[PDB]
Amino acid sequence: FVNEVRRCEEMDRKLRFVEKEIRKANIPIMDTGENPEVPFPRDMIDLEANFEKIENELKEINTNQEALKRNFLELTELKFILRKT
Amino acid sequence: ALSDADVQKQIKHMMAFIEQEANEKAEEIDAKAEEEFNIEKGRLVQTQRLKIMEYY
Amino acid sequence: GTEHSGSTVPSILNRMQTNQTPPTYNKTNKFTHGFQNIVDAYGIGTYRE
Amino acid sequence: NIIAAKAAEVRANKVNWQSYLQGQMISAEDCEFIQRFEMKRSSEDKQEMLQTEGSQCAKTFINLMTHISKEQTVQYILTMVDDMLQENHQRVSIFFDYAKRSKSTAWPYFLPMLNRQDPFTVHMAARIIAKLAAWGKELMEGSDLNYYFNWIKTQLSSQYVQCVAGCLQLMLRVNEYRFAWVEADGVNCIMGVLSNKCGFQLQYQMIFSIWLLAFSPQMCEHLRRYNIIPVLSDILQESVKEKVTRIILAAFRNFLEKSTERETRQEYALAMIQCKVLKQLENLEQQKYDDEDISEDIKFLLEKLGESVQDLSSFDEYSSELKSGRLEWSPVHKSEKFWRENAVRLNEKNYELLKILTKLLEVSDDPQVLAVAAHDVGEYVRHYPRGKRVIEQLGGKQLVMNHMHHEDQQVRYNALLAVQKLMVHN
Repeated sequence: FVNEVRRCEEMDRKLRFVEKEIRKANIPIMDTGENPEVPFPRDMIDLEANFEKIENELKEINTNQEALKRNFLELTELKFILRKT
Repeated sequence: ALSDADVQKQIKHMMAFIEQEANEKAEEIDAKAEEEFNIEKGRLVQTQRLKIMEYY
Repeated sequence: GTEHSGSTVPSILNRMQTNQTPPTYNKTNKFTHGFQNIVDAYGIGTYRE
Repeated sequence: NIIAAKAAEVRANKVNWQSYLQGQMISAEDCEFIQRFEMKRSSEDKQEMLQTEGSQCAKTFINLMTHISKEQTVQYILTMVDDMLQENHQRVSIFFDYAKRSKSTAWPYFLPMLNRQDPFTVHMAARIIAKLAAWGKELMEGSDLNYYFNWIKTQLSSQYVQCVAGCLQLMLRVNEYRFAWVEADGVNCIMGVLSNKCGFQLQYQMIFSIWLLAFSPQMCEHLRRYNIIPVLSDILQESVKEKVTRIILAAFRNFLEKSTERETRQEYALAMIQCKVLKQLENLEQQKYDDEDISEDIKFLLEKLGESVQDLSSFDEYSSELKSGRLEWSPVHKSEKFWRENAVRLNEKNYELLKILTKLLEVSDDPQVLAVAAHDVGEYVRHYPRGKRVIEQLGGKQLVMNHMHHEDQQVRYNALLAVQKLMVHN
């Protein structure tokens, strides 16, 4: 059953990535309580697959906005050099 | 009683479960034999129909 | 648990006694847990001691 | 276990037949048969039953179930005779109780019977029905067991219902009456009662019935009009009883094997679009069982679904639907092979398809097709700088900007993604 356990390890890795991403961006957590809120389905597998897809989406936005910032810096350099008689 | 009554319940559910699974395997294998009956009967019937229509 | 999932399970919990040594437990509370921990930090003894 | 309980109760009762061995009150010549060769465990007894030749067995027992009427005695007598009729793997086998003198000995006594449906009447009736499928007699007429209440009452209720369903799934083995029933409204009753959320054993038997009915390709073409395959896939998603998943998979495999005609087997594509079965096989493949048939059926379904997506994935029908004006979320959007290799085909004569997709983005206001077009255009420009400079010239960049302000926020995000695909060195 280590296939499921390895899947769980991947789930933990994705959630840890989300945790670091929110901590850098200063996004708090509610963390109210209600500890016994615990089902045991098989749909959680698909749920966390969807969450992994959303995490891949956020990763793509990161890896793209870095390039957008680089491009904007180059284009602002062009704007700067365009000030000269 | 509670001990031997539980033993009886375990034996009952065990024999019920295996009866289910094993009978169901038997039914499926019989159904496979039936589909293969169709296969053989088709093959032999057509191979005979060739000669039948030749003669007629 | 059987009522939630009706998988035709009588849920039988029998009992047995063997040579294996049982574990040891002592229920604590708000003003006795640290003391159980003090005893445990230096060692835990036999069963029903 | 109510009917099982009745069988257990009457399995401890041997009737008082010697007190009236020759008696006309009860079983004048039947009790003679009860006396003679009672030990069915002995093969000599079973094979010397042929001395009777059915003269007493199943010929004087005819209307004996109606001779007695007291609820506390008819039941014991009827259960004794039926229990003697039950096992018969070699006792009767292929209806050895012929008794050619009368055809009233087989079919036409049910009419006074099946009344007061509760005390082993409909049950022994279903047993006499079970003497038809793989036995030496066939049903004289279909309406005898296709237009009566012994199943209409069990449509909804109740161990008797389960027993009737079991006998019913057993009786769908010979095409002669399978076709007669199913071509009538039996299909509608089966669909109605499977769709009703009930005990898993019932639906489990009905998917056996579906698997047995799938044996005829013509019948699969007949039943294509019902949404059986995606709904069974939904049941597979929402119910995992091991055997139940095995039988749903077996039904899909049987359908895939029959293949009456490809042009009518759009169910290849329905098995994906309605429900992504490969998503379930991402985890069922992780599940391992001892039955090699599970693995073989899983591999068969996996390969065939893959080739179904292969055939369903075509630039031809893709451009046809792009010109038709109606768009959907086709799987080819995520097929990176398409956007990697066949993406230059979106450049028709002078970028005709790109032009008419730009026009579709201009005019249409349906969010689904607009998002589909925006996503496709983004994935097109993801691979072509020539297309990038063309779309920059066209001003469609501003059109996607206007889609970034669309009333639906998901389409706004899709347009944002499309513009981000228009952002490479820009």
